[PDB]
Amino acid sequence: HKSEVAHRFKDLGEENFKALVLIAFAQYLQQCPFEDHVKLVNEVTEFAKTCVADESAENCDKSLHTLFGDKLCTVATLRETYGEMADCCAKQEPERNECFLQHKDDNPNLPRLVRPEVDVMCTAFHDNEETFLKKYLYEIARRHPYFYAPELLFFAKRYKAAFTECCQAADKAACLLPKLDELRDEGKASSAKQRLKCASLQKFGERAFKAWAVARLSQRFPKAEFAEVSKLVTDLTKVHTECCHGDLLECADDRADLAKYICENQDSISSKLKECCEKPLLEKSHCIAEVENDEMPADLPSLAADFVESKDVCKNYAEAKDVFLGMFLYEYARRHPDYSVVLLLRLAKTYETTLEKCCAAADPHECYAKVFDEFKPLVEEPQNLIKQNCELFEQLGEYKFQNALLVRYTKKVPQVSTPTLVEVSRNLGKVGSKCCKHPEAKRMPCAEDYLSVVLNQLCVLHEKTPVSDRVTKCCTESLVNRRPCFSALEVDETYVPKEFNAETFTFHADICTLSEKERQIKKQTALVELVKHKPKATKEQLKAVMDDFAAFVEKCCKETCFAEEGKKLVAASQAALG
Ligand SMILES: CN(C)c1cccc2c(S(=O)(=O)NCCCCCCCCCCC(=O)O)cccc12
Ligand SMILES: CN(C)c1cccc2c(S(=O)(=O)NCCCCCCCCCCC(=O)O)cccc12
Ligand SMILES: CCCCCCCCCCCCCC(=O)O
Ligand SMILES: CCCCCCCCCCCCCC(=O)O
Ligand SMILES: CCCCCCCCCCCCCC(=O)O
Repeated sequence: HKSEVAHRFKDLGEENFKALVLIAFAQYLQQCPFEDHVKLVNEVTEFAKTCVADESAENCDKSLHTLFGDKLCTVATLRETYGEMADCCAKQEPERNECFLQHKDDNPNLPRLVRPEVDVMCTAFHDNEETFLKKYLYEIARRHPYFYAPELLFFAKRYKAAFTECCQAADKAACLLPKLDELRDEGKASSAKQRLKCASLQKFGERAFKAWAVARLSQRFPKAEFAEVSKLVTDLTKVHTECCHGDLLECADDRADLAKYICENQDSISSKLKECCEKPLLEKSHCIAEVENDEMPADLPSLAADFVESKDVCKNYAEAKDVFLGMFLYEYARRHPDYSVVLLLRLAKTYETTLEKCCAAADPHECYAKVFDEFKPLVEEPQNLIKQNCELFEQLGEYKFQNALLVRYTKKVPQVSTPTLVEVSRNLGKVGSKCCKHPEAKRMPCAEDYLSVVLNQLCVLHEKTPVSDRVTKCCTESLVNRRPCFSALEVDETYVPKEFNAETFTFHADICTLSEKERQIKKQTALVELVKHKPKATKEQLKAVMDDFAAFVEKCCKETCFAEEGKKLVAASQAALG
């Protein structure tokens, strides 16, 4: 294209472009003020408008990277503030940008963004929505460099959707909070998800990713033929590589390409994309990414024909082990959108293992005749965990369910820090709440997604804060071994009950009117340490100690009750629990 910025501006919109450029600059110039970026945006935007006005206007012809880099090198505070990031400015573009990528900082070290009071927000919103949206856009972008700009934008507009919606409702907070919390969550899952997706590719391997991808793709596009799914995973793996590589523009293009490829091939891919393809370049790939599984073809055959019965299972497998395995995965996944990808991978890894084993032996067919029976222990297992957990959760609610989880895991991994156990437990509960509402069919996918994110947040938090080798194990496990390993975490019977400490167990009227979250967190962190000091305590002895608390607390909110009515709880339980 003549002038890529003219182009971009025109095929994005003034708005989207201002937002993206902001996000873009916010993401490198993470220690720069809002107004400086706004200045740059304005400086970039207006310039772009000249490039639009006339695609031949000086500097319009320049690469979106060059402009961007130049624009980055126009920031005066650039050497003082970004130090060596500024040295990038001396490098010629190909290197200049790759140098700016290097100097993007994932854990950039910023104040936690503190959700202001609704009214404050709702008013700042109403007054200067544009500034509102961008100022926070700014904060989230610089906090999340690497976080894919357009998506951030989509959260942005969803944030706008939540403010426009809630800032004119009877109870603003009753409306917004849940919504900002939804967005807060999904913003984190999405950030956590990207974090992961890039780590995934590197540690677990391009293979593992392609496998994961094929399974996903095939569940999402059952009626797509394997050659098609594979095309998509080859390209998806590429776009993915580039988005991880971090460069927004390349990445964005790659995803645009793919999305266009996928829209000019909806018939070959999915019938559920009509919606996703009528959308603008911007929303395309992301809509696509999020698209739901297409209906699988009416009455498909077992995989027994191609993977057991076929004469040439072994020949086909050996002639291209990974294509075949992908075909298995394809055929298995397409048939099972109900399975979590990793499951499919476990099944495929399994069918790979026996093929490896069998195809060598005198009679493979005999040997691998019952390979699918090996698939049941693997399918049911995580299927059971859904039934079981969604049962547990339906008999307990999000909250007491987290508490269920908390004691389960604190018992499983007592060394893990308590805030961690509280969060992963809390998030776990949340994913329980989220995926259990889902029907049996969509449950496992759903879980796996949140799960791998929860697990990964847990796992990387556990990295260089390590406390349980068994976790480091479950963390340094295979993409597919990860969750099982965890689900294989027993109670740490070598665990020495952490020595008692009254302070963690003394609470105050603080508790009675803390936000219902803080309440839960303090209760759950309490419940945790409770298990940490008394690992060996039956669901009998705990519903005991907890039903105490519950009573002990509402039968208190003259608040020195906590120092005394507390004292009793502290010693009563201590003795009761052996
Ligand atoms: C590349 N990665 C990690 C992926 C992100 C989101 C969805 C993905 C799906 S899917 O079945 O859930 N979605 C349908 C195909 C998505 C094609 C649209 C491109 C969006 C992916 C961009 C995100 C990225 O490449 O990291 C299958 C395979 C990979 C996906
Ligand atoms: C030779 N090359 C480069 C290849 C050609 C064609 C397909 C290929 C696939 S694939 O995604 O299309 N096929 C699915 C991969 C099979 C993986 C099944 C086992 C699960 C992971 C293995 C064990 C582990 O590391 O967790 C993956 C990797 C390489 C492929
Ligand atoms: C500096 C001006 C250009 C800013 C554009 C960078 C972000 C690219 C937006 C195009 C969106 C790609 C499609 C997608 O979301 O997958
Ligand atoms: C406590 C977990 C969330 C509540 C119910 C769903 C989670 C259990 C499902 C485990 C399977 C997820 C990944 C996998 O396929 O192994
Ligand atoms: C060792 C004796 C001190 C008592 C330990 C208090 C920890 C109990 C946490 C409360 C769990 C939630 C119960 C509820 O839903 O109210």
